[PDB]
Amino acid sequence: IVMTQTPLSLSVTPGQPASISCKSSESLRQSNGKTSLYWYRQKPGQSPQLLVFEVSNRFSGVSDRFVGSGSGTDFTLRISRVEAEDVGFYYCMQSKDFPLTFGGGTKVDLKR
Amino acid sequence: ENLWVTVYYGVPVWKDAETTLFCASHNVWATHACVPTDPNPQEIHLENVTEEFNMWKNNMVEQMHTDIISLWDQSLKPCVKLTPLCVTLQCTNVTNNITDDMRGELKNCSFNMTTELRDKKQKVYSLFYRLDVVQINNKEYRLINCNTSAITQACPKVSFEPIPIHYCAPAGFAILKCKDKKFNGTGPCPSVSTVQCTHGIKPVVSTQLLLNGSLAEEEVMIRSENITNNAKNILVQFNTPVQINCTRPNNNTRKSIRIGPGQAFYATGDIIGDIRQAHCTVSKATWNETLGKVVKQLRKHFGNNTIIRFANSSGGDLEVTTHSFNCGGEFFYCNTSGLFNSTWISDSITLPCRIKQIINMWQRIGQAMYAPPIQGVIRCVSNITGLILTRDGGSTNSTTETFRPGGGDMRDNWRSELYKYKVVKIEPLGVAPTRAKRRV
Amino acid sequence: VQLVESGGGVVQPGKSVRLSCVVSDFPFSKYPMYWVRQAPGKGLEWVAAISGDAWHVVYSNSVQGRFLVSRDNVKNTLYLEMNSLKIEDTAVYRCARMFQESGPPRLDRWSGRNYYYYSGMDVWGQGTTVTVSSA
Amino acid sequence: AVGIGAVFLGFLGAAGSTMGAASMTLTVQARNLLSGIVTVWGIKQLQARVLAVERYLRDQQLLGIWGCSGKLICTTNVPWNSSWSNRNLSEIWDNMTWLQWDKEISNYTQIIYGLLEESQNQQEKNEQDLLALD
Amino acid sequence: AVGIGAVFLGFLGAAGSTMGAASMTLTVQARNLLSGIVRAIEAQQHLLKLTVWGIKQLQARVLAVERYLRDQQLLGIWGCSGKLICTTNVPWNSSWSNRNLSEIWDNMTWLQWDKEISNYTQIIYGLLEESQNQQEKNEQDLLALD
Amino acid sequence: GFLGAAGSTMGAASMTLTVQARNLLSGIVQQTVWGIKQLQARVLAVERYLRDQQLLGIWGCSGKLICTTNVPWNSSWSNRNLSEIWDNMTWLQWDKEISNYTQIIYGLLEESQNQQEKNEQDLLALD
Ligand SMILES: *[C@@H]1O[C@H](CO[C@@H]2O[C@@H](C)[C@@H](O)[C@@H](O)[C@@H]2O)[C@@H](O[C@@H]2O[C@H](CO)[C@@H](O[C@@H]3O[C@H](CO[C@H]4O[C@H](CO)[C@@H](O)[C@H](O)[C@@H]4O[C@@H]4O[C@H](CO)[C@@H](O)[C@H](O)[C@H]4NC(C)=O)[C@@H](O)[C@H](O[C@H]4O[C@H](CO)[C@@H](O[C@@H]5O[C@H](CO)[C@@H](O)[C@H](O)[C@H]5NC(C)=O)[C@H](O)[C@@H]4O[C@@H]4O[C@H](CO)[C@@H](O[C@@H]5O[C@H](CO)[C@H](O)[C@H](O)[C@H]5O)[C@H](O)[C@H]4NC(C)=O)[C@@H]3O)[C@H](O)[C@H]2NC(C)=O)[C@H](O)[C@H]1NC(C)=O
Ligand SMILES: *[C@@H]1O[C@H](CO[C@@H]2O[C@@H](C)[C@@H](O)[C@@H](O)[C@@H]2O)[C@@H](O[C@@H]2O[C@H](CO)[C@@H](O[C@@H]3O[C@H](CO[C@H]4O[C@H](CO[C@@H]5O[C@H](CO)[C@@H](O[C@@H]6O[C@H](CO)[C@H](O)[C@H](O)[C@H]6O)[C@H](O)[C@H]5NC(C)=O)[C@@H](O)[C@H](O)[C@@H]4O[C@@H]4O[C@H](CO)[C@@H](O[C@@H]5O[C@H](CO)[C@H](O)[C@H](O)[C@H]5O)[C@H](O)[C@H]4NC(C)=O)[C@@H](O)[C@H](O[C@H]4O[C@H](CO)[C@@H](O)[C@H](O)[C@@H]4O)[C@@H]3O)[C@H](O)[C@H]2NC(C)=O)[C@H](O)[C@H]1NC(C)=O
Ligand SMILES: *[C@@H]1O[C@H](CO)[C@@H](O[C@@H]2O[C@H](CO)[C@@H](O[C@@H]3O[C@H](CO[C@H]4O[C@H](CO)[C@@H](O)[C@H](O)[C@@H]4O)[C@@H](O)[C@H](O[C@H]4O[C@H](CO)[C@@H](O)[C@H](O)[C@@H]4O[C@H]4O[C@H](CO)[C@@H](O)[C@H](O)[C@@H]4O)[C@@H]3O)[C@H](O)[C@H]2NC(C)=O)[C@H](O)[C@H]1NC(C)=O
Ligand SMILES: *[C@@H]1O[C@H](CO)[C@@H](O[C@@H]2O[C@H](CO)[C@@H](O[C@@H]3O[C@H](CO)[C@@H](O)[C@H](O)[C@@H]3O)[C@H](O)[C@H]2NC(C)=O)[C@H](O)[C@H]1NC(C)=O
Ligand SMILES: *[C@@H]1O[C@H](CO)[C@@H](O[C@@H]2O[C@H](CO)[C@@H](O)[C@H](O)[C@H]2NC(C)=O)[C@H](O)[C@H]1NC(C)=O
Ligand SMILES: *[C@@H]1O[C@H](CO)[C@@H](O[C@@H]2O[C@H](CO)[C@@H](O)[C@H](O)[C@H]2NC(C)=O)[C@H](O)[C@H]1NC(C)=O
Ligand SMILES: *[C@@H]1O[C@H](CO)[C@@H](O[C@@H]2O[C@H](CO)[C@@H](O)[C@H](O)[C@H]2NC(C)=O)[C@H](O)[C@H]1NC(C)=O
Ligand SMILES: *[C@@H]1O[C@H](CO)[C@@H](O[C@@H]2O[C@H](CO)[C@@H](O)[C@H](O)[C@H]2NC(C)=O)[C@H](O)[C@H]1NC(C)=O
Ligand SMILES: *[C@@H]1O[C@H](CO)[C@@H](O[C@@H]2O[C@H](CO)[C@@H](O)[C@H](O)[C@H]2NC(C)=O)[C@H](O)[C@H]1NC(C)=O
Ligand SMILES: *[C@@H]1O[C@H](CO)[C@@H](O)[C@H](O)[C@H]1NC(C)=O
Ligand SMILES: *[C@@H]1O[C@H](CO)[C@@H](O)[C@H](O)[C@H]1NC(C)=O
Ligand SMILES: *[C@@H]1O[C@H](CO)[C@@H](O)[C@H](O)[C@H]1NC(C)=O
Ligand SMILES: *[C@@H]1O[C@H](CO)[C@@H](O)[C@H](O)[C@H]1NC(C)=O
Ligand SMILES: *[C@@H]1O[C@H](CO)[C@@H](O)[C@H](O)[C@H]1NC(C)=O
Ligand SMILES: *[C@@H]1O[C@H](CO)[C@@H](O)[C@H](O)[C@H]1NC(C)=O
Ligand SMILES: *[C@@H]1O[C@H](CO)[C@@H](O)[C@H](O)[C@H]1NC(C)=O
Ligand SMILES: *[C@@H]1O[C@H](CO)[C@@H](O)[C@H](O)[C@H]1NC(C)=O
Ligand SMILES: *[C@@H]1O[C@H](CO)[C@@H](O)[C@H](O)[C@H]1NC(C)=O
Ligand SMILES: *[C@@H]1O[C@H](CO)[C@@H](O)[C@H](O)[C@H]1NC(C)=O
Repeated sequence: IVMTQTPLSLSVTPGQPASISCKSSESLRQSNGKTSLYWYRQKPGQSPQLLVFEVSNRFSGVSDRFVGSGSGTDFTLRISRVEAEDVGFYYCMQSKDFPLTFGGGTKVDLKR
Repeated sequence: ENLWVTVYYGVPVWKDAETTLFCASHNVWATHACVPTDPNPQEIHLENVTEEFNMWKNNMVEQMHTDIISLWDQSLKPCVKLTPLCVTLQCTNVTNNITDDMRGELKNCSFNMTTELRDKKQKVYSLFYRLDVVQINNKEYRLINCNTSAITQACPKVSFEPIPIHYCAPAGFAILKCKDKKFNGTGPCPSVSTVQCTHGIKPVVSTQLLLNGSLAEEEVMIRSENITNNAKNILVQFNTPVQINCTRPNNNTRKSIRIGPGQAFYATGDIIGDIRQAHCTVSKATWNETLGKVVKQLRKHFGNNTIIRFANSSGGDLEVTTHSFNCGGEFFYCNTSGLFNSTWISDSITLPCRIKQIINMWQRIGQAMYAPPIQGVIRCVSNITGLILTRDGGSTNSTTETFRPGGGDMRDNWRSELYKYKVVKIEPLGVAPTRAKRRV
Repeated sequence: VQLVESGGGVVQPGKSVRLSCVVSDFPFSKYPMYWVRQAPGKGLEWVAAISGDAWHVVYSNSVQGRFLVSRDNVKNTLYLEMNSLKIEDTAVYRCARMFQESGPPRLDRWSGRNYYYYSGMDVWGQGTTVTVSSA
Repeated sequence: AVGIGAVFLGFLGAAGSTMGAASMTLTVQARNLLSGIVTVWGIKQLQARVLAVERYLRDQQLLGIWGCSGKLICTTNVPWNSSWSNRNLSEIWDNMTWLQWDKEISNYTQIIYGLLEESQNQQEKNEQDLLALD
Repeated sequence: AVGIGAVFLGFLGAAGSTMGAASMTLTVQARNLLSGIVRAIEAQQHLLKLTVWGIKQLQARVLAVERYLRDQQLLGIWGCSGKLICTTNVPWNSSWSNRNLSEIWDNMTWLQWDKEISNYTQIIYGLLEESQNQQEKNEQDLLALD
Repeated sequence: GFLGAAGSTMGAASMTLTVQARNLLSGIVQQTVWGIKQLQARVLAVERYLRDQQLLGIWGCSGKLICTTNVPWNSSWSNRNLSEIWDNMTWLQWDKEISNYTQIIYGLLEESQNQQEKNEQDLLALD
């Protein structure tokens, strides 16, 4: 099962809302009653850190700018109040079936 | 020979019966709420089992036919009866920026009709197809079903996009499945496995081809009842699917007019720009390779050096002539004389299509449905899996086999998916002799 | 929580090693563990995953016929082995943990078949890298 | 995100095995007789559930009238009549499946039922009250 | 060309007979509480979905099942389940009759006996329930000293 | 009493369950739109009672209400000591401490029922 990021990358500016999609290739409505889409971000030279699980459910100990969205057709993200700490790579990840697959890459920076 | 008898329990014994099905998993195909479940029914494979099957005997096809007719009847109840439409139509032709091949289809007609007030009338005009209106005796023509059964409307909140359906079995019963990938419709199967529910089944309606269907495991196979008979339809099942575009290039509008207390009607507005012709487009060489594989399998049962040819449709009714399908929630009838033109010895293709509004049924003259004109532009991509063939006779020294289209009833279409399954009643009880004896 | 990824190095093709991964600060008998992979200048890649009670194991599409992974519940210590290496198998090898606590297995009363349940991750450690080289 | 860990027998897996060996999987069927739930559609749901109830009660009644109720397999005191088959005790238990034996004896069912009912009534219950008094 | 042959006891074959002899056709008599039509009913079992008439047939079948459950459950309350007959430990009250057994077991039938004893009913049910309770579990708890 | 032993310890309410058993030996004794619901209610009641009687009748425990069997209790399901269970725990807490391993316990009872009790009985019948 494959999965694509949409779009590739973007340079952003403060005082602006954000939205980053990740197009599915199937619909992953679990028999438990939800869909297995997780996000987690890394920073350069560092380890990844978990963004959002349960499609739309912010991880524990995370600022309120991070929530989730979308259903089994396709998915998005939701970030307000763009800050320089929110740069790096953002990956979407399948956790339904073996083998797993990953989002490609989202380069995020400021604007010059 | 002092022998007595035991009475066992739960021995694995089969019988056969007919029973009632069981569903599993705003639209009126299934429900919003059929049965919620653990939707992974695990296949269980057997050992040392050979079981006779049969085809064209399936109770399940008849249950599916009755269930789909019942749900389709369940849909059309609460909607609006269209009785004030059988009136006289003063008409005129369409002119503005038209392709000359589309001359004759559309007509601008007007009439009188009452509003929700029972005391006045109005002036209502719309646009109709040529294939839906008929002359009475300027162009005073009447509506095609006003000689016969009444006319109804469909409620606009209901789409027609099909959803897969899993059949399951009630307890005390079981379903079997043939694992042999080379099973012509009748005869025995040497590899049997059981499931508690079946795979997804899309109830898709078409006349001549098959759309969105299943593939075959290996190759192209050929199914029919009595191939020595010429009065049997023949089932075709491909190995590799073929893409097809079909779309409506025109760009549509729709009004909305009150006719009665709590009753309103959906009339057609106008069109921006040109007046074009809907059509379909396929590949070419894959069609040639497909028919090559077809005649390769065909020479395995007829005369190999007998000439293999294709004819056109032999005429008859408009229904089995064209190719019905339901892309975009609308019904298209395609002039398909081009695809069946070839002889055989031992990239783009254009096919124009037509649309109707008043749509009979499976085979009933007791109803009439009037779908509303869908605003906008409609595109549709689908696969192609199967075909339906007939054959003449007159065995005059084994020459010139020519085939034609066919596909009358939908039971063949629902044997196309259900060519494997069989229902078994379970007998738990049973006895056998022994050497033991009950003791006081 | 404590989770290290030891075991860097450099080898020629055709070798056999042993890898370690030290855990702390969770009841180790309950959780599943994964093995992810990050090529240099690239994205991520999944490799392998061991069950919670250390009885079920799955691999990626590549190394089915190469690898071996095993769990020590007593020492709370993961052991990985990678055999018959290739130079193009150079990447970042990390030892990370599933978020969600799994539970006991389920036994259906329909032909038994004990089933397991997995989900994605929350915590990544620092990492390590063995570059399979030639000279 | 699942795995498979098969331990026990299949539902009707032993059907292609021999009778004296396939006699040891009799539990699974009676384990799986009254489950599956574990407008028109609910109508036929209730229809199916009622049919299952009726067949299970029918077979438990046939168990209960005989003196082989509650428990599994048992004995009796009806000696075998050789007018039905005449095998020599190895060809059945080691060389025959169940569908074969069912097609061999599917004409003599009701007589065997009636004679078991006869010996269950007679000399078992009036005889009991004979033994219940000096 | 249908010819008939040998015979058996049959349904209701002893309703006008001596009770001491008619006591042995209980099997065939008691089989047909859930049947009597033991024949292609299944088609009308299937297609009667959109009417009240199959609903009433459903009423009838469920009611018959419940009547069988009421009888078997009430026997199951007593310690005589899974049997045809059982003796017990309630002494008979000779207020109810003083006929000798030689008239009942030889020159009396079942419907006669029904019309005789038809008022002593619930007293007998209560006494049987009492002896199936008193010392059937209490002294059995005292018989559970191992 | 009708569910009278609620707020008690399992070892505390370990003697007077027979009065509960006789009092739970009732329910059908002492007898349009709504009738559809009534029918469905009767169906549910019949199905639950038959479920319980089937699961009793498969095992060797279908006579008395307490019984013994031939399964050694595996220490993988729980690990608590005996007096710790019988004097410091209710029923609901024990329920939530066991309600994942239940099906395996059922299957082990089933196999212990089939094996070494009926075919073994069949070999014991031959003299
Ligand atoms: C049985 O079984 C079951 C299951 O099963 C079922 O059933 C059956 C019948 C069958 O059917 C099957 O199939 C089914 O499924 C089981 O269950 C289980 O349980 C468990 C418990 O144990 C669980 O787990 C958990 O999880 C969680 C999550 O999840 C949750 O949540 C969510 C949301 O909310 C949801 O959704 C879910 O669902 C859940 O919930 C829940 O669920 C349940 C189920 O049903 C229910 O019941 C309930 O109710 C619910 N609830 C709610 C509320 O909702 C997770 O998260 C967790 O984890 C956590 O926690 C733990 C505990 O605490 C921890 O650990 C800890 O740690 C620490 C550190 O330091 C230490 O100190 C301590 O000691 C420890 N403890 C212990 C005990 O160990 C962990 O770790 C965690 O924690 C966390 O961590 C993190 C990391 O990261 C952190 O974070 C952080 O933070 C910071 C600040 O904040 C910063 O920010 C950073 O950055 C970050 O990172 C945090 O903090 C922490 N926390 C705190 C608080 O702190 C748990 O684990 C599961 O889930 C279940 N399952 C399922 C499936 O679900 C059972 O068990 C069995 N058995 C019996 C007997 O019963
Ligand atoms: C109580 O209880 C308990 C519990 O139980 C549990 O739980 C419950 C709840 C339920 O669930 C149940 O079910 C469970 O079970 C119990 O316990 C139990 O027990 C039993 C007995 O008793 C057991 O059984 C057993 O099993 C086993 C298994 O095994 C496995 O493995 C093997 C191998 O091994 C390996 O080796 C290697 C080499 O050495 C290693 O490595 C190493 O390691 C070290 C340390 O660790 C280090 O680290 C280094 O570095 C490295 O290198 C490893 O580790 C190991 N592993 C282990 C685990 O051990 C083999 O051989 C086998 O075969 C097995 O295998 C497996 O298998 C599976 C199945 O098949 C598989 O899976 C798969 O998967 C895929 C994917 O998906 C697919 O699916 C397929 O299909 C499948 O198949 C996997 O993969 C595999 N793996 C591997 C790794 O391989 C066995 O073995 C055993 O047996 C033995 O013994 C016998 C005797 O006779 C012999 O014969 C044989 O031969 C052998 O030897 C047994 O059977 C179980 O397990 C348990 N459990 C657990 C969990 O554990 C108890 O018991 C109770 N109690 C009483 C009293 O009973
Ligand atoms: C064989 O199998 C294939 C595979 O499924 C199947 O193809 C699918 O056919 C359906 C039917 O046409 C297609 O579904 C339609 O798609 C269009 C296109 O929109 C999509 O793409 C655009 C791209 O810009 C996206 O922006 C958009 O979000 C969609 O993803 C839709 O317009 C259709 O939606 C209308 O119909 C629905 C059903 O009623 C409505 O709920 C929906 O709201 C839309 O109706 C609305 O129309 C007006 C405009 O808004 C409005 O005024 C109305 O009030 C009404 O609300 C529909 O989703 C699907 O894309 C096809 N998939 C592929 C892969 O081709 C074949 O049809 C099938 N074979 C046969 C014979 O059926
Ligand atoms: C569309 O359907 C028609 C219906 O048969 C297919 O046949 C074509 O019909 C036209 C008539 O509109 C033929 O043109 C002329 O017909 C008269 C009388 O039929 C006759 O003198 C000649 O045949 C003349 O050409 C046309 O020839 C005929 N073509 C064929 C191949 O039969 C038509 O083929 C269908 N088109 C498509 C693209 O499916
Ligand atoms: C619609 O209603 C009009 C109104 O009466 C009718 O047409 C009339 O027909 C009579 C008889 O020929 C003429 O004298 C009137 O001049 C017509 N009036 C109009 C406005 O056309 C008739 O019932 C309907 N006419 C049409 C065209 O549908
Ligand atoms: C009702 O009227 C329609 C016409 O509006 C009839 O259709 C006839 O169809 C045949 C073909 O079978 C044509 O040859 C005739 O020319 C048509 N009639 C006319 C007047 O054009 C239809 O048969 C009629 N049905 C009934 C039951 O009366
Ligand atoms: C032809 O199609 C276009 C788009 O497919 C329609 O354009 C819309 O026009 C309305 C009003 O004219 C606007 O409110 C929409 O925003 C337009 N949509 C887009 C995507 O541009 C146009 O109306 C269609 N024409 C007809 C006759 O149906
Ligand atoms: C199928 O193709 C044939 C042959 O192309 C068409 O036959 C026409 O039949 C009419 C009346 O018999 C003749 O006047 C025409 O000359 C024939 N056509 C040609 C090209 O000779 C037939 O109409 C086609 N049918 C369909 C439904 O397309
Ligand atoms: C048989 O039944 C009768 C009636 O139920 C019992 O007669 C009662 O006896 C008690 C004392 O034994 C008196 O107090 C009652 O007044 C009597 N009833 C009537 C209506 O007068 C009789 O005791 C019972 N015999 C046995 C042995 O149980
Ligand atoms: C499939 O067709 C062949 C040829 O007509 C014939 O044997 C029979 O109809 C089917 N095959 C079998 C093995 O029954
Ligand atoms: C059907 O098959 C039989 C046997 O091959 C053949 O004799 C007969 O002609 C066939 N056709 C019919 C009945 O139309
Ligand atoms: C159908 O049309 C769409 C849009 O032009 C195109 O992407 C697709 O490839 C077409 N398919 C075929 C078979 O021409
Ligand atoms: C037809 O010819 C092919 C090869 O030319 C041969 O294999 C096949 O058996 C022949 N079939 C018939 C029916 O003549
Ligand atoms: C039909 O076939 C004939 C000869 O086989 C050819 O002349 C004609 O062009 C063909 N028509 C189409 C639409 O392919
Ligand atoms: C059964 O007995 C007969 C004679 O009693 C003998 O001829 C035959 O071989 C025996 N068969 C077996 C299978 O023991
Ligand atoms: C009454 O029935 C018994 C047996 O059922 C029979 O012996 C007797 O002759 C019958 N009475 C008459 C008057 O026939
Ligand atoms: C019962 O028999 C005895 C012994 O002849 C006799 O004294 C008594 O009167 C009889 N009683 C009845 C009710 O027949
Ligand atoms: C019943 O029969 C016996 C013996 O023939 C006789 O003594 C007795 O009086 C009869 N009963 C009646 C009420 O006549
Ligand atoms: C037995 O229970 C006591 C407390 O009741 C506990 O201290 C002890 O560890 C337990 N021993 C075992 C072997 O479970």
